[PDB]
Amino acid sequence: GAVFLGFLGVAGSTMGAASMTLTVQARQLLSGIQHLLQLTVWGIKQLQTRVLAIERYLKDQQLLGIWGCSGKLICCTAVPWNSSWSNKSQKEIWDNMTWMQWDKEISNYTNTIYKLLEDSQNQQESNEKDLLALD
Amino acid sequence: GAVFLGFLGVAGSTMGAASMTLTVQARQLLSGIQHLLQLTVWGIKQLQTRVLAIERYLKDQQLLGIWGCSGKLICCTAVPWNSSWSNKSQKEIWDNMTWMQWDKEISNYTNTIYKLLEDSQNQQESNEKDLLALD
Amino acid sequence: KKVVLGKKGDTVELTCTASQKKSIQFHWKNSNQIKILGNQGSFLTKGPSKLNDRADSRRSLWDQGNFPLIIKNLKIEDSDTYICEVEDQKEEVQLLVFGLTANSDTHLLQGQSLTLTLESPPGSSPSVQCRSPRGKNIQGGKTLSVSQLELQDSGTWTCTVLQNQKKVEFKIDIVVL
Amino acid sequence: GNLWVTVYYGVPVWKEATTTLFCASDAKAYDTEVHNVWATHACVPTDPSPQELVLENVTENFNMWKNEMVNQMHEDVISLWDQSLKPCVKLTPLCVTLECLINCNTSAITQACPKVSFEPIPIHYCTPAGYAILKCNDKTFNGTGPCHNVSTVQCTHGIKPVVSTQLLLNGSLAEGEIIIRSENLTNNVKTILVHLNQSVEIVCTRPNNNTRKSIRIDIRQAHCNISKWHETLKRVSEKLAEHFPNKTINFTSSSGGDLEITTHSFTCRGEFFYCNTSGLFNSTYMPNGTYLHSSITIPCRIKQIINMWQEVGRAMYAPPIEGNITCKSNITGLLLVRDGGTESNNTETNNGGGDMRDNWRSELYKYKVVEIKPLGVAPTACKRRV
Ligand SMILES: *[C@@H]1O[C@H](CO)[C@@H](O)[C@H](O)[C@H]1NC(C)=O
Ligand SMILES: *[C@@H]1O[C@H](CO)[C@@H](O)[C@H](O)[C@H]1NC(C)=O
Ligand SMILES: *[C@@H]1O[C@H](CO)[C@@H](O)[C@H](O)[C@H]1NC(C)=O
Ligand SMILES: *[C@@H]1O[C@H](CO)[C@@H](O)[C@H](O)[C@H]1NC(C)=O
Ligand SMILES: *[C@@H]1O[C@H](CO)[C@@H](O)[C@H](O)[C@H]1NC(C)=O
Ligand SMILES: *[C@@H]1O[C@H](CO)[C@@H](O)[C@H](O)[C@H]1NC(C)=O
Ligand SMILES: *[C@@H]1O[C@H](CO)[C@@H](O)[C@H](O)[C@H]1NC(C)=O
Ligand SMILES: *[C@@H]1O[C@H](CO)[C@@H](O)[C@H](O)[C@H]1NC(C)=O
Ligand SMILES: *[C@@H]1O[C@H](CO)[C@@H](O)[C@H](O)[C@H]1NC(C)=O
Ligand SMILES: *[C@@H]1O[C@H](CO)[C@@H](O)[C@H](O)[C@H]1NC(C)=O
Ligand SMILES: *[C@@H]1O[C@H](CO)[C@@H](O)[C@H](O)[C@H]1NC(C)=O
Repeated sequence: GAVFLGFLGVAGSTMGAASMTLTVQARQLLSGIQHLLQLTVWGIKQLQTRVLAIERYLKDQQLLGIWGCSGKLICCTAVPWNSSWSNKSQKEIWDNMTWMQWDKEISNYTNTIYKLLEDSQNQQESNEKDLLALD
Repeated sequence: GAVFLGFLGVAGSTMGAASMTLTVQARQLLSGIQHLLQLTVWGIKQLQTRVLAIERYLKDQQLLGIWGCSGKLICCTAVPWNSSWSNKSQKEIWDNMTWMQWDKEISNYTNTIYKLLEDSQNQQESNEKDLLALD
Repeated sequence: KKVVLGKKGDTVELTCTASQKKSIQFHWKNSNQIKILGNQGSFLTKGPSKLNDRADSRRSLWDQGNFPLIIKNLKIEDSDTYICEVEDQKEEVQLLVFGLTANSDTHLLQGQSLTLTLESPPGSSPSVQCRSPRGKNIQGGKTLSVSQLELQDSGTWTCTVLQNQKKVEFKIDIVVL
Repeated sequence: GNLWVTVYYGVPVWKEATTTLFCASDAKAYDTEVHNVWATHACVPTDPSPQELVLENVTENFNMWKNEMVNQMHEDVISLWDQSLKPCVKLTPLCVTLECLINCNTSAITQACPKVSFEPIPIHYCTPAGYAILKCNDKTFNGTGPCHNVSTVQCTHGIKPVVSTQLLLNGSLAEGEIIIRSENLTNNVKTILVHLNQSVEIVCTRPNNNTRKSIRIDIRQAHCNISKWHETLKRVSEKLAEHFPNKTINFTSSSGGDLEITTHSFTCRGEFFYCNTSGLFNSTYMPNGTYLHSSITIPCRIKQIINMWQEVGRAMYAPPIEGNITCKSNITGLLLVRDGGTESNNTETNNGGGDMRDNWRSELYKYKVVEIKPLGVAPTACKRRV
């Protein structure tokens, strides 16, 4: 995906391609089985990138936290979809609109989904207490 | 919070303030939408800090592991509180004792809570097996 | 190419075509492409230009596919090519707005003289054909003058200036006493 | 039945942003050539693993005028040029707002101005993390059109630091063929750009040959014995006609003014070679050109008091070197706009370019920087326990 990250697919490959290259990125990195006096500064600048990679990586890989699947690579949410948002089915979905040209179709619900998602997380917290109010 | 970390609130702001600045730290970093020949050594010393930030970050951000919520930013445990520990309710709690002067009130239960928490984690493991002993 | 002209005090109109006739995304942007006026869906992005205070458009017309752009209270600096990029083409208006005045302000006498000043914007090769109540066709370039100014010259003077295929009329007011 | 939502991570979705990018630039860190000096001081030796993981059937509108990555390269270059090039006495202008006396008083600024060198570096642009530099194997676009068989990179390809007007030097070339870049045919400023799919020879020599400097109380006289070329201009005209169909094809008017927009202005010895509109600017096209017919001749000579492509205002450079210079090149294309209007009857003429933001955009129509939006939304039938 051109960088240490974006590592769950290749551009132009439509959705299903990237979605499945998830597991093969896993399975491919699972087993593991001249230098100038001022190369210093290149190494240096080389450093940041990797850190920042992990940093952002977490930074929302973290805040998949309030989204209920931090750390991992694959959510499934619990919200009712609004056909007003995309109105498409997996067939054309995964095989077409090579994502970069996919999400622009929904460039606006970008935060409405975060809305509904954290909302259902709080929904779960509410039902956990409802269920615990007796035992 | 004065550093790359401690990033879920501001000092003097009592609890509720920091607790809610959690989510806005999330929402604020979500979208993203002279140099001397021996500046080398400052960059160098600048480096460590960031690594160590992530390092400690994980290092127990990791060992929220045995605490059952590693990686994330917000736990809710499963233990029965000892009114002997603080005997306060969210109202004054979150609005007062600007934490730095909050936890000193409980400077001793520091490890009793880790005790009970990892204890309830093992409690869950025990109930998982009890429940699985039939199917 | 399709020009427009102004009068240093007027407005002007600038046109944008669209075949879907549907209010699709247009943006108005000057020569080196600052954003000036833009349809963002059903909205107008007052761009970050010299014209954050002036420009506008008839808004209703968009759902027809005709997107306009006006430059109210033109001063010689609003004189610049523009561009409209509705779907796949970038229609360019070109606005070369000026104004004009005379030297005399309130006081003149009979047999005296008066002169002219036309505040053209850079890059213009106009020609000032100027008139009088007495039929004084002052034939020349910028600085039009006459050594004879009389009581019969009273009344304003229909002055005009040709800047690349067009002109626009002008007062030169004449009052005595 | 009903519809519910899923969202998940990491699903390459790269909406727009145009933020900072870092260079990949293999300097030598030894040569006094200021190109590499900057290319190491503020730029970094190269990245050895670029992975153009080619796109499948994308449809993305690599709109070449909403790519602030190009502005970023621009400002990087303007940053480069000034510690690179040393104006002896820069007479730059200023005024502070006073409605009409805006105080435009000439601000003279003195400095020190010796020579160093000039030799481009194919630098490349490198997305930050979560960012991806879409490339484009197709180059046509009309100006704004996608590409099947390209995709992402890690750092970009070489985009060199020489600057020139309508015609470059020591620079890029064109990949497949010659294509063009513009929009509406109502008034037509909309500068047009062509990338010319072959090379050309341009070479200027002057050993000494002119020891006598002045003429009255010539060394600045440079004679560029070039080549002869013409057939690339025939390809020029045939393209032009393919977009300007029913009219002949001239140039017919190089009005003039400030030397840098008209004359071939290009950087060598840090300085440039300034002639009139006499050369190669003339031919008409109805089904034949209009010129004529090794290093033979063309007279473009050097000045010293230049204008800046960077920020308005003059500059004052040094007396030149004794002689024995040479510069070759590989023209990638050309920079043109119709000398248009409404006085015209069926002859057509193109005419010129001095805005860098395209001068280095016949090389970046591909590059569209994007973040990742690896959080994605989709429908399922997924909902929780009640
Ligand atoms: C989504 O659909 C539900 C019912 O199906 C409705 O209540 C809700 O308003 C819709 N939201 C949007 C953004 O369309
Ligand atoms: C939207 O979804 C409904 C589902 O019944 C379908 O009938 C309709 O054709 C869809 N329309 C569009 C524009 O996708
Ligand atoms: C994707 O789009 C192409 C053309 O629009 C179509 O031929 C193909 O069937 C689509 N994919 C699916 C799974 O329908
Ligand atoms: C896109 O079209 C190419 C054409 O060869 C095809 O191989 C590919 O399967 C298509 N995309 C998907 C997701 O199938
Ligand atoms: C959907 O997103 C686009 C992105 O620009 C926005 O213009 C549009 O207004 C959004 N939809 C609605 C109904 O506002
Ligand atoms: C601290 O006191 C200030 C008064 O200066 C008040 O504005 C602020 O709310 C107090 N802190 C908190 C966390 O409430
Ligand atoms: C904590 O509470 C539990 C029951 O609520 C009690 O059995 C235990 O002794 C208490 N311990 C302390 C230290 O208060
Ligand atoms: C301790 O908790 C009890 C519980 O009812 C409360 O009544 C009492 O005020 C609390 N005391 C302190 C010092 O917090
Ligand atoms: C915190 O303490 C101050 C002073 O003791 C009081 O005014 C304030 O109301 C307290 N906070 C709450 C939530 O009661
Ligand atoms: C609570 O912590 C304080 C810290 O100084 C300590 O002195 C005290 O002994 C602890 N509480 C008990 C009951 O020991
Ligand atoms: C104008 O061009 C068309 C082709 O686009 C050609 O068929 C036609 O003959 C031309 N006009 C004349 C007078 O030949």
